[PDB]
Amino acid sequence: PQKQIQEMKEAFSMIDVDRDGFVSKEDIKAISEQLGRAPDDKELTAMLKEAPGPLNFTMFLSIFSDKLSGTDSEETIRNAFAMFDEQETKKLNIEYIKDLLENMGDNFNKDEMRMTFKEAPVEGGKFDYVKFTAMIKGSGEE
Amino acid sequence: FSDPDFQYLAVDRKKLMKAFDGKKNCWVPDEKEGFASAEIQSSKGDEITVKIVADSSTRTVKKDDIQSMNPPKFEKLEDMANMTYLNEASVLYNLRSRYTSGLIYTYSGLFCIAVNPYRRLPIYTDSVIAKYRGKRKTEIPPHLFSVADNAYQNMVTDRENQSCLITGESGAGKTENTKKVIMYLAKVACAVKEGSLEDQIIQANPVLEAYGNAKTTRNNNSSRFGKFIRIHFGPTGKIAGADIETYLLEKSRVTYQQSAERNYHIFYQICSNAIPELNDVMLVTPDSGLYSFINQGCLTVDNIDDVEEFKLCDEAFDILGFTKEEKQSMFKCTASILHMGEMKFQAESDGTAEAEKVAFLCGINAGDLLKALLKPKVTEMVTKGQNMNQVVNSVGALAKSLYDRMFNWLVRRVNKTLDTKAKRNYYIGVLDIAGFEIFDFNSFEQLCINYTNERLQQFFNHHMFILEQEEYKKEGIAWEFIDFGMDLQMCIDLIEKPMGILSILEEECMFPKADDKSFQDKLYQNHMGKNRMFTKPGKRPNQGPAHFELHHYAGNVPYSITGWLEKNKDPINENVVALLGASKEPLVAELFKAFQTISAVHRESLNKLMKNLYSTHPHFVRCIIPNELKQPGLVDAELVLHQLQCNGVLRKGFPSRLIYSEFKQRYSILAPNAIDGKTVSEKILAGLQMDPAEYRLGTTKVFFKAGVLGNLEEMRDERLSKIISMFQAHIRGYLIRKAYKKLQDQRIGLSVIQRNIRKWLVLRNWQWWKLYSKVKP
Amino acid sequence: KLSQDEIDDLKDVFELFDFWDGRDGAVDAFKLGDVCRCLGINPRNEDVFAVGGTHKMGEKSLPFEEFLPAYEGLMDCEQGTFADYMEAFKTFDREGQGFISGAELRHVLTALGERLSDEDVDEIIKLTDLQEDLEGNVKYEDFVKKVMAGPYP
Ligand SMILES: Nc1ncnc2c1ncn2[C@@H]1O[C@H](COP(=O)(O)OP(=O)(O)O)[C@@H](O)[C@H]1O
Ligand SMILES: *[C@H](C[C@H](O)Nc1ccc(N2C(=O)C[C@@H](*)C2=O)cc1)C(=O)O
Ligand SMILES: [Ca+2]
Ligand SMILES: [Mg+2]
Ligand SMILES: [Mg+2]
Repeated sequence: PQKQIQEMKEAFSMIDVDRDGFVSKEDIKAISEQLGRAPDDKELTAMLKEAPGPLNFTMFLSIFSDKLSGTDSEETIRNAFAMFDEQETKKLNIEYIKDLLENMGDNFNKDEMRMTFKEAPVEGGKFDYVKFTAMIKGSGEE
Repeated sequence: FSDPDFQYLAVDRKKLMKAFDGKKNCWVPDEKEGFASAEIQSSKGDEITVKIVADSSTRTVKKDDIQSMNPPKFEKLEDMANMTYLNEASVLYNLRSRYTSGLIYTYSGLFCIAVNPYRRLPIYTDSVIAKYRGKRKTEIPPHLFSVADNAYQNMVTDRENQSCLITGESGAGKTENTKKVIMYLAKVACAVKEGSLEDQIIQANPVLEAYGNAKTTRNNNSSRFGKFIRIHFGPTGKIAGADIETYLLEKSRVTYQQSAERNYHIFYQICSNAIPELNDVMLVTPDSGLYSFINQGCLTVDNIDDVEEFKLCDEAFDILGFTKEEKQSMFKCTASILHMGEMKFQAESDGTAEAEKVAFLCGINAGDLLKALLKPKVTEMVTKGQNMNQVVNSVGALAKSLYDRMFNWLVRRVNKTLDTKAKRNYYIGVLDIAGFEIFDFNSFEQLCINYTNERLQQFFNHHMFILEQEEYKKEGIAWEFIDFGMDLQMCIDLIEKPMGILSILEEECMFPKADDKSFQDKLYQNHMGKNRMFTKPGKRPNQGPAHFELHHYAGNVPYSITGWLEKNKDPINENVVALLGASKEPLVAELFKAFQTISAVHRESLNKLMKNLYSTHPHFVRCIIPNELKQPGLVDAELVLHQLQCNGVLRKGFPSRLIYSEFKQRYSILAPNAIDGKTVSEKILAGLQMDPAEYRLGTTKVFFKAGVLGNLEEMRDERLSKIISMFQAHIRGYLIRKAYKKLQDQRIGLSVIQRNIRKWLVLRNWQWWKLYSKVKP
Repeated sequence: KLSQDEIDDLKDVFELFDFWDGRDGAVDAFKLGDVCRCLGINPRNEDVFAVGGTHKMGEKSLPFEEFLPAYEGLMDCEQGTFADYMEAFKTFDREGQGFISGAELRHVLTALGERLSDEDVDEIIKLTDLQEDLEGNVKYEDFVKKVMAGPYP
């Protein structure tokens, strides 16, 4: 990931309000308390303990990278779906994947199944995994 | 063959007989024509779909009910034993084919079928006879004639006795071709008022037939009795003499007729007025429909002239040696019955005006008679009283007995006129007797006719098991696990041996109780529950009441013992007997001269008959009735088939066979490791672990013993269906394998898409990520 | 008896059919047999149910250790040999030339023995690429070779 870093940095700053070159405990409870519903205390505290030393930018992209280390690509994914599109229609009639995901593979649990379709792109019964993937991993917006 | 009148008489193939493939050509069942020729169109298991060749229509038919058709190579054959297929459908064919062309004979193998013409045919003429004389059954077309020759031929050169038993249904042809066989055998072996022995033998039919034959719906000239004429030949193969032997006259008809039937022909002709110069000799008034005893049913059989058949009758007497005396006597006694019938009478004598005619005819007195018929006698010796019935049926019995006692005189008398003592060496005795009849209601009348046949059905079977042994050795097998026949003696013993119902109804008639449970029980307590054949009645169509039930060869029959004692002895007023016994008439007196129940008399009549037949080399002629309507050249689909199933169509508990070829083409799927006609089959069994006694491997076919075959069929069907399953699991397992790599890849697919999403969620739930996004501008 | 690897081929496979209804360490009894075909067998339905098969998906679940024995079971059972099949089909070939009409074949497979959904038949007829002629008959010999031939020749 080269030019995603252009953003992290962007975020780092707009985040590092006091801009104490480091993201502080008060650095979050701020920028957050600025936009949406800010986290609690231990909430914050657990966010920092997630990083070895003070929060310089490096230590920042570091905690993020690990968090994206084992994701397959938009191909290994968008095609992992299409294996079930037999017809090459760019869609899995909903109920099919709904059942594929839940009562097969390693069975998807209830709430696990609920959040995954909360906003998933569904139409005339069909399901555009093509989009749902370009959403799950990557492309189109920001 | 060249040809004078072999024409519409024998084969006829240059002026008639001039596309076949046994794979689509076959016979299917037809409710109308019995069977029908058709072509096979499609297959679907037990649903072979075909087009009816004829009307070119379409229907489905079980692969089984279909029957192989014979190639046109065997049309109108003359020895259906040769046809490729001697099955039930094809036999109906080859006979109807011939029948419509007027050949009326056929040798399905060692038999001589004969569909009835119901039309006069020109094939018994002297010319035709001589064209048949001395000839081997093969150099000449089928025809009753040569059936008789081969007998004489064998009689002469094989020095033995020959018997031609003609058996069919009623109105088929029996009491017809029986005559031709005498008349022929006499055209060929001649020897040289009273006429010629030849003439007599022959002429002795219109008489016996005159008294013993009558109209039956089934047949105008039904023979109410059995007959067995022998014909002996001198040391030069010439007719040395003949002797008749009638069995079981139908006494009961003399006084009763079901509607649509007549009394014994004579009666009707006696009132024909053929010989007017006799009306007054018998006191008869030329009117049939006037005497209660003969006019109950129909009074005339279409195409049977009485006046003539009367004159011809009389003539016959002249030739048998009868005198004017004897002759006229016959008539008189016969005439009398008409009147015995008119004697009118609770009440006693109503007039005596007619009872007198009877008084005069039998040459005794009006008084004595008319008297004894109401106040007769008997260790104590008394006088008894008889009422309105104790007298009418007493008359009924009088007549019947007379007519009976008379008939026997007629035979006996005839056997005298041909008793010439020329030296006798072998004989050719034709036998014309009825057959196993099983009416809705059956009595002692029927138990007889049938019992008689039971013994005859053992003669045929004895003789058939004989050729059996002759098929068992040519295609060389000794296969003696004989064990059989018992079931036929079973009913036979239960019917004639000492302890059987046949000596009971005979000693239980000596015992002076003579009441119907005194017998309808004696049996029970002696055979009820103590037999396989004897059993309590069953439970069907429109049958009357029946007491014990017999297991006859043809099958189980219900019998009613009601009034058997009487039907068995002769319940005439012993009073009148002696009144008659002492008479001024040479006949009546003779007729009542100085054991014998109807059956210890049959016991011998029959024990005798057999002993004769079993001294002969038999010849069978199977007469078949074509239709009810009686028009010539027509075929009642079913009717025929029916008959063809009860004689010789080819059985009773013998081992079945199959050309080694067809055994392969049918039961190979049973023992599957093979790839030579006969060795293929030769293997299967061995591997099929076949018990070696269940079969023998003669050279043309394989002989199996019971359902060993059926066990195969059963095994086959079980197997055929397992393979089918096997081939299906193969289709089944093939698929599961085709769809196995998509099965594996997808598992990779549904792993990429769970894990990922099951991460992409965790990430949307990561405090940091949340933040990051809120900040995402 | 089986070889380790044979048990390995069962080990491999089993761990797929378990997966499909849920990795839970067991396999739906219904699929127990359907799983043996993935090992080059063709145990008739009567056989599979004879060892523990099931007719409806979701009645009994079977773990490996249990499975294996059930398999050795479905092995000793009879497999069809070309001849058998031929000598069976032959019992439907009247002309003798050896052609079994189309519809009949469909019949046999979908009417006799343990039957087939029209599908499979319609499928197995595509896969093996069976072809009826102008009159409408297929040589059973050719078809029988393919079914035994396997999907991957
Ligand atoms: N060969 C034949 N030629 C002409 N008519 C025949 C022939 N055979 C039978 N019939 C006809 O059928 C009737 C019944 O025949 P018959 O021989 O008396 O039968 P059965 O003795 O078998 O009870 C005859 O009266 C006759 O009309
Ligand atoms: C014809 C009856 C009929 O056609 N059916 C049978 C006749 C005879 C037999 N027998 C035997 O006679 C010997 C063994 C046996 O089974 C079976 C059926 C008729 O009405 O005369
Ligand atoms: Ca599972
Ligand atoms: Mg700061
Ligand atoms: Mg007759």
